[PDB]
Amino acid sequence: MREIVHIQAGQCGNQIGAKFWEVISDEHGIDPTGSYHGDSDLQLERINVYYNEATGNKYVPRAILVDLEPGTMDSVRSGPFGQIFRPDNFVFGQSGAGNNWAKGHYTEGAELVDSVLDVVRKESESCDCLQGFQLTHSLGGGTGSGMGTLLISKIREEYPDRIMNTFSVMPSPKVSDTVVEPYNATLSVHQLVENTDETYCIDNEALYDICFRTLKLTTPTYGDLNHLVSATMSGVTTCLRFPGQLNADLRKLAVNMVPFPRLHFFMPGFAPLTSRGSQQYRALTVPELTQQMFDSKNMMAACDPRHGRYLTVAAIFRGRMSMKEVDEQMLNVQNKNSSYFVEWIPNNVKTAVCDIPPRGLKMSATFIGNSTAIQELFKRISEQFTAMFRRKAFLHWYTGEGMDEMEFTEAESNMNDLVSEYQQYQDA
Amino acid sequence: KREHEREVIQKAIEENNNFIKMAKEKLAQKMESNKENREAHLAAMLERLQEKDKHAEEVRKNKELKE
Ligand SMILES: Nc1nc2c(ncn2[C@@H]2O[C@H](COP(=O)(O)OP(=O)(O)O)[C@@H](O)[C@H]2O)c(=O)[nH]1
Ligand SMILES: [Mg+2]
Repeated sequence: MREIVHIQAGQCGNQIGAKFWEVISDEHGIDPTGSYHGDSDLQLERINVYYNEATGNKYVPRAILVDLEPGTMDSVRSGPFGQIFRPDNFVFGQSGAGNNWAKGHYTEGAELVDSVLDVVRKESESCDCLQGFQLTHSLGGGTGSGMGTLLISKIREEYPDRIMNTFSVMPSPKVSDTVVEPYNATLSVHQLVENTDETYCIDNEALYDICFRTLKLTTPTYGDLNHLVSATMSGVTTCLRFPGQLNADLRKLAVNMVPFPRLHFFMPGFAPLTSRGSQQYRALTVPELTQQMFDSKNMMAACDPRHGRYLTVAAIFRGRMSMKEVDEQMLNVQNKNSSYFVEWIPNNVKTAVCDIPPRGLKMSATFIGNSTAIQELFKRISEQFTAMFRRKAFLHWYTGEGMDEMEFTEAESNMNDLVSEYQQYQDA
Repeated sequence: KREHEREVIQKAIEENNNFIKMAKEKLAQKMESNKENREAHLAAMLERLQEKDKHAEEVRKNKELKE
């Protein structure tokens, strides 16, 4: 277990995907042409997790870029790190998916999926020992959502003993493209519950509110939202990418974070919260990091941690700091809040440290929580689904592609089951 | 699941084809029924005028058969 294969689908998927590669390439010393120009050995020791080595001697992301429309991917190609991607790994159709999960999953996506799997296969064949896959996508559109979940199901069929991991962007009325987002998200959640091992719930509601309430940006763009996403994504993958005292992979993450196979939707958090441009000079103390990383206002999923309990938590501290003081503060916050951590999983809070801080910071903390409070996210989507679905509003966009209302009823029931399955462990 | 996926796309094709088919036939029945109706309207008009030519033959007969 060395190689991860990365897939990015649709507009959101490709935009957050491109930003992730910009950030991690910078962290690993890699420049737009693929050349290493860094000064630490820690940068290269585990670089094979994400990068292929061409005889070059160039580093090529193990990344496949997928869309049903060309626009966003042309934008990736002419973007900052655009030239670094293997040009054969751009797989795109022409028609788009019209924010329609049925188009992505059943009609338009079906037409393109085999050629994506061909590219997946070529990368997988070149792997010493493939860990599994990470997908970036949103759940509210058509391609990332319908076609992304189609890909996952086809990847699982061909590689049933590999790990599937997603970064899944949840829609919010606060940052909304179409009214059909809750339909697309519910259909997609149904898929994620069955076919991923671990999913980071990146909630556009939370990203918006952080940008507005905390970063004091009166009118957040997608760019501002994505600044938070890429910082979080860098953070959560630190222990996959860098050598440390705990050497992690996608399977060990899943084993230790997921006590029941359906409850695999993580609430990520980050501290210190910053924006692009105006950044703080004031350094953070270990007690301040720890306090901030656990604050509701630092979570990337709009749920109140106090309305539930943590099943498991992984925490990663980056920068030169006292590991002794880290351990003390982490233990302090558990011992002073222990009603919020289930008592039937001993040692359910795990901390790891990496010396390399992210760009522009002296120290940072990244949070990965499996909390029963995530049920709030799913309940919110469920309410929005039902508000339309009770009158069958907007359904003709889906029945026109050959779907039946039964399939909506089934995906709704499965998502409601998930919610009450969370409620079950919040009491005991 | 692959079976279901096949059935969805096939349902989509079928409903689309049915729509095209129903549209083609409804239009053919309307254009035929219309052509017939218009023809019958004109045929009736011509028959009325034919009776006027027949009645005028009777009038010119009636004048001569006064002698
Ligand atoms: N955070 C974030 N959300 C996005 C971005 N682009 C689109 N979205 C969200 O993604 C959803 C629409 O899906 P999108 O990826 O545009 O459609 P697709 O290309 O058919 O997959 C909506 O919920 C949008 O708010 C982005 O760059 N960042
Ligand atoms: Mg879009």
